[PDB]
Formats: sequence, C-alpha cells, structure tokens
Amino acid sequence: MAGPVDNIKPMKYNDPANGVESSIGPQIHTRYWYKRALIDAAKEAYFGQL
Amino acid sequence: ADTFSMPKHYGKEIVRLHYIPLLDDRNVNDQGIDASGATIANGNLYGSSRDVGNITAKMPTLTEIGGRVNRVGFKRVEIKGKLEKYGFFREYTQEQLDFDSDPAMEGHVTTEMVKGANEITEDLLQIDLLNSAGTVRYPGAATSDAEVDASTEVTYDSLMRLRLDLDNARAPTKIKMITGTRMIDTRTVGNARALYVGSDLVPTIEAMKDNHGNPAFIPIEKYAAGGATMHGEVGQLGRFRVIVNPQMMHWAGVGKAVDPNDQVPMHESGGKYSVFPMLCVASEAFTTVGFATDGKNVKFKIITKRPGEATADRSDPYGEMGFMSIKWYYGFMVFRPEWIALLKTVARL
Amino acid sequence: STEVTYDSLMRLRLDLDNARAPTKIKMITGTRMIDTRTVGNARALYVGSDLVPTIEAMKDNHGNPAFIPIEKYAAGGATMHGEVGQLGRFRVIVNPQMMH
Amino acid sequence: ADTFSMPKHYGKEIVRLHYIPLLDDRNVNDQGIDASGATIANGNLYGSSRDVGNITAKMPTLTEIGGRVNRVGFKRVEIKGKLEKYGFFREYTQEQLDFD
Repeated sequence: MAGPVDNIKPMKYNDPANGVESSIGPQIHTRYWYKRALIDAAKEAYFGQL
Repeated sequence: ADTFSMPKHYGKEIVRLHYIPLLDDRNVNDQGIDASGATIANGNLYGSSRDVGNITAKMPTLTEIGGRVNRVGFKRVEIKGKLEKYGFFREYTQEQLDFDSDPAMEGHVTTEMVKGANEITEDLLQIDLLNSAGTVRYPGAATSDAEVDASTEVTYDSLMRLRLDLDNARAPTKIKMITGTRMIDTRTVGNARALYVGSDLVPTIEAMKDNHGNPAFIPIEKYAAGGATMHGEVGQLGRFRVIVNPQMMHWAGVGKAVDPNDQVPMHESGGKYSVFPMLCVASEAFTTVGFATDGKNVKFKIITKRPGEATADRSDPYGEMGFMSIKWYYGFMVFRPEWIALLKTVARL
Repeated sequence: STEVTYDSLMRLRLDLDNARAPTKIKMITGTRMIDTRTVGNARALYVGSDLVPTIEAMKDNHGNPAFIPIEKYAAGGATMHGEVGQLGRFRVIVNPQMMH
Repeated sequence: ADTFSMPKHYGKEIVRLHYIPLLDDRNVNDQGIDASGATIANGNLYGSSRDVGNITAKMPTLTEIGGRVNRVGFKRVEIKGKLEKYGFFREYTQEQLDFD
C-alpha cells in the first residue's frame, strides 16, 4: 500500500491532484494538456450513389 | 507500442479532450426548440437511434414562414493518464569474489540481472493491456469469473460474435484475404486480424469444430504459399490469425469448483478451474509514457558502489560490502478502450 | 417462428422473377485456383449487421451450408463495396446504418 | 555426435557448471526483501509464474523516499560425465594357416 517507515519526513511532493496538498504550498498546474483533440471519423453512405 | 515523453514541470497526469458528434446519445444538452417551437430536453435530433418510427417523428421540418425552430448543441468529454516508478537492488561482500572458485561469476551475475530487469517491463505492459480492455466475452451464460465451468469453452459462435462486436466499433483490419493459388492441397483464407493466445490453449484450438461439423483450424502450412506470415503465427482459426505467445498469463484459481463427473481434463488449480485469455489489441489506441529521458534511450538508471574505502561510513569502518541498484519510470494511457477485445475461456479439451 | 429460411429466399427470388425485375450481376463460370467455387446469377441485397449470425447458420435442402464467403469466388471478381458473400442467388451487403 | 578428449592426470570424471536465471523457480535463496522493507524468504521475484493474481503483488514498486526494498539473488548447479574401457582378442595356431 506504501513504502517503508519514513523516520525522516523531508519536504516531499505528496499527491496534490487528490487529497494532501504539498510541502511548499499550493500548486498552479497538476496535469499536462494534450493539445490535439480526438475526433471521431465520419460515417458512410450506400444508398445515395445509386 | 508508442511512447510519449511527459514534461518535467506539470505533475503526474495527462489530460486529453474528446469531441462528441451531433447525432449521438452522449450529446445531452438543453438547446431544444422543436419543430413547432418549444423548449424540450432533447437537443441532439434523435441521435444514435435506428428505429424508423422514432426517427420519422423528430426530423427537422420547415414551413414557408421559417421562425425559431430546430436548434441543436454540442458537448465535450475528457480522458486521463497516469505514471509510476519502479526499481530494485542487490548487494554483496568482498570475500565472495576473492575466494570463489569461478573467476567469471561477476559477469554472469550482472548479465543475468540486466536480462531479468529487461523482462519486468514486458510483464508490466502485458498486465496493463490485460487489465484495461472493454468488450469482455464469456462463451455461454457466464458473464462473470464466478460462473465459469466446464461448459464455458471457446466455440465458433463466440468468435463470430466477438468479431461482430469488434466491427461494430469500426476497429481497423490490417490483414488482407488470399483468394487461393494453383498449389495442390491448399485452402482460401478471408481477411483477418491478429489474436494473441497462450501456449496452453493449443490442444483446445486443434479440437474445435465449426457450425457444420468440420475442423475450423487452418494450419499455416495450408495457405502460406500465397499469403504472408508474421512472427509466432500458427494459423487462422476463424477470421483471426492465431499467434502463440509463450509468456502469456492467465487467471489461476478463479471459477467454479471442479466437477469430477466430466469427460474433459479442464485445467485446474487449487480445486477450482482456470481462465485463459485470448486478446485482440490494435495499435494507435493506447500509449506508453516515460520520464527523465532526454534522449528517450536511457530508460534505466543504474547506481553501483564497489567495496573498498569509498564505502567506509561509520556503520562499517572497514568497507566489506558493495551494492548495485536499478530504477526507472513507466506509465500507461489508453484511447478508445473499445478497440481492445478479450475472450476468457478454459483449456485442454 | 418467423425467421430467415432458404425456402423464403427462393420464394422471394421467384416472385421478383415473376415481376421481370432486372439482374445486373453475372455468374462466375470458374477459375484455375484450388479451393474455389462457382456461383450463378444474383442481385444485390442489403441487410443489417444483426442478421449475420442467422445468415451464417443457414442450410439448404441437402444439409449443406448456403452462405458462400467472398473469399471463395473472388477470383472471378465483382467485389462491391460492402459485399461479404452470396447466400442464395443474392449478394449480401452489410449496411452499418440499417434501421429496424 | 561430438567428441571431447579427456586429459591424463585428472581421473575418470568431468564436471561442468550451470547458471540459473533470475526469474526462475529454481532460484531458491534467502535474500528477499519485500516492497515494505521486510524479509519474504524468497528472492526470485515471482519467478516462473504466469498468474495475473500472483503478479501485481510482487512487483517492485517505489516511492519518493526509496529505502531498502526489492532485493534479489542468484544460484548455480553442476553436471557430470564418465568414461570406461572395452576390448577383446583372438587366438590361433600355425598349422591352421599352412594345411588349409
């Protein structure tokens, strides 16, 4: 479920996207953006040609 | 598999946008002025419906005066992907090398460790592919892992239904049909797609009959004269090309209790049946994610420290031990989960 | 009890012939390749994707499969867009947008 | 069949070594440390197992702090050969060759 005992507890990067925020403080960006959208293909016609 | 290089200062997540078409059931909206003019909670114009009676009642009709009628709208969706880290180490002492009878032990050990590390990534990729796939089919009134019995075996109808389900999602085929040749004792083969199966299902595949009481398996030797062959190919079962992967996994121990009153061996483990997968995965659907790879080639990071006075410290003022460790990153993120198909069956008919 | 049968398709073909409907697909007299088949005159016939399983499991009046896949007679060559085979004297075309 | 020439002053036996891989069931040792820094009495890392359930629980994994986790080890084995001697003879007399 996790690693071994810490016994140190330094300035970490605990998961900010859900739950515990951070050591330094608030974050600006927590995810990278894929700039190319996913578009479905067009359908096909069988009766129009005839 | 393709690889995507995640940037350094954007966290541990990737997000992508998806655009829904107009005539779709996922396009729930509120711009709903109808033919006569009225706000209704339907702004997609009968989207994704194939009933004639329903369709010829929401068709957008117009009069000679026009007016505010037949408004529509659009929507958006998003998808996500993640990351993770892995690693392992090994330590030894100095006297193990000086007093061993084999002077070449170190090289063999290092090569074995590197080679073993080179397979964990493949195992991770296979596990990720298996655990993230839609359109899971159980042949015959099973619908779950807890209802798998000796009668839940792969048949021709199940394969045909799986192919139909794959085609309904507009998955792309990549293997063309062969019409035959002049070569005596050959057979014709239609267009198909790759299908990876383990080596434990070979006896079952060799003993399967089609809907008309004939052997459905066409060996590679029959049609290889006029066609092409890829690595690991053993033949075409239905409209799929079977590829035997020696490292394919399975679910051992899941299923119903074994019934001794059956005429078939039915591979078992721990008093219960076993489930074997048949996977049809198409490229350009999923992708892999790496990190801290400036040149994309250094996936592994290795740190080694030999015994001596460079590892003195205060817990061992003599320095009698050394170690070596490997660490790396890995992530998976999938588009179109309906383009990966899985069929769960039993073995050894 | 109202399902596709070879007798129904034969009756439909006879009814169409009684109306002097035209046929635009010729017959394949044969090829020199091993494991091929010969088919007669036929006309196009559009079906939805949900009727494939029942079509694939049809038997004629002699206990033999009736659906001949496209791979068997493709040496001659008609190969229309969505054609997948010849069931009786009809060329079956699967239309992904068929209504019901 | 191949042939190997045994040296003189070494006896009548040949011994050879064999090295076992890491992800194997024959690599049985006591250098295993779990992903939570605990001994597990096995260090072959789920070797020679093709169960989806067994894997994904013995995978290495790592956190920010690291620590002493995921230890491994290796082994080796031996094989042997042997040798023997054979022979036979024949006897005769002089008069058998002259008055024949």
